[PDB]
Amino acid sequence: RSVAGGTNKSGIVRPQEIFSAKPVEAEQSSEMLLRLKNPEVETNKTYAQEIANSIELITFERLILQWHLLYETYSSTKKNVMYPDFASDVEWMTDFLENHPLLQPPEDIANWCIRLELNKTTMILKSISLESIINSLRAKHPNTYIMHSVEN
Amino acid sequence: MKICKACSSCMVRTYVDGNIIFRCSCGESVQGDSQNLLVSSKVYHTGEMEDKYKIFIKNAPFDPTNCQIKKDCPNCHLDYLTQICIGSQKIIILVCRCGYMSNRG
Amino acid sequence: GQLNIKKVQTALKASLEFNTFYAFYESRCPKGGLHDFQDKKCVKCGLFTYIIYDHLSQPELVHDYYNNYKDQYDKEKMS
Ligand SMILES: [Zn+2]
Ligand SMILES: [Zn+2]
Repeated sequence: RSVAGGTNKSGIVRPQEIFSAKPVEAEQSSEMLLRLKNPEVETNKTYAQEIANSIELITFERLILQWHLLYETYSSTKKNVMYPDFASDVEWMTDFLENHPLLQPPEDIANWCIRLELNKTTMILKSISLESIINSLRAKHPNTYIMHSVEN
Repeated sequence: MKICKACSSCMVRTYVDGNIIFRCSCGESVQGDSQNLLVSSKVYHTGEMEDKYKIFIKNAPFDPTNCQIKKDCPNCHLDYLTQICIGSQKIIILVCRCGYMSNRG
Repeated sequence: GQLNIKKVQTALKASLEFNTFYAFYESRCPKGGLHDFQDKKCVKCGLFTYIIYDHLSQPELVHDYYNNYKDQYDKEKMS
């Protein structure tokens, strides 16, 4: 039997989990078996493989290939003052400012910022669009303010 | 990394208030402009296959225990090359004692 | 021994290329974004042409359609 994580069924690991009543977080070989709704669509492999990808957990970290924490605020295009390497971002932040006039920079922007790049291949691979990332972030994070480039 | 010009000591960062101002235990301050604003960073799948194996790749054609293959070297036309496999990506590199490096690595 | 090696090799190179292409695009789409139900040319042009490999001339066209994509992704992976 395999030893690598997620399938740690080596030796006595699984028998102790049952007999010692270890909680959910202590399980090293946890599994589930999900049955596709409806029986006729359950017979198709192509429909099976895509739903499996949809239910899998995709977090931010795997969509990013580099991120940077910067000590800078934003007061629109009136004050500037940015990191030198990333000072070129205002070329699209100005595009973002006019393309998304509904959510202007708030009146309480702190002097901090995280700039993140996306691994487009992973986005292409697992079909997360830039629209879905931004919408989910803003709904989950309401003390942060969002700028993004254009994915096309 | 900021070192005190007089004490040669490491200076705290002390982000107050709209700028970055380094401070030493001797009370000296030097402040910071522009290029000091990078607080922290992390780049994924970087720092691998360039800095970890540079010495090993350089010495590989001279290692007796490295596996070798029958393949012509473009530079010195030696009939054998040194075959190298690095990483969980299994990147195959062919290197020669003449410095030929297959442009990979 | 009656089988011709040069025909076997050239068939395997197409079989390896097509298998690796579809193995790489098992979920991925040449135009990107999964969509292996019907959209674009991610999965099929009708029938079971994406796995059966014996209906012929559907893999010969589709793989040639996105041969450039296969070349550019392999070198990106091999880096
Ligand atoms: Zn000092
Ligand atoms: Zn050589």
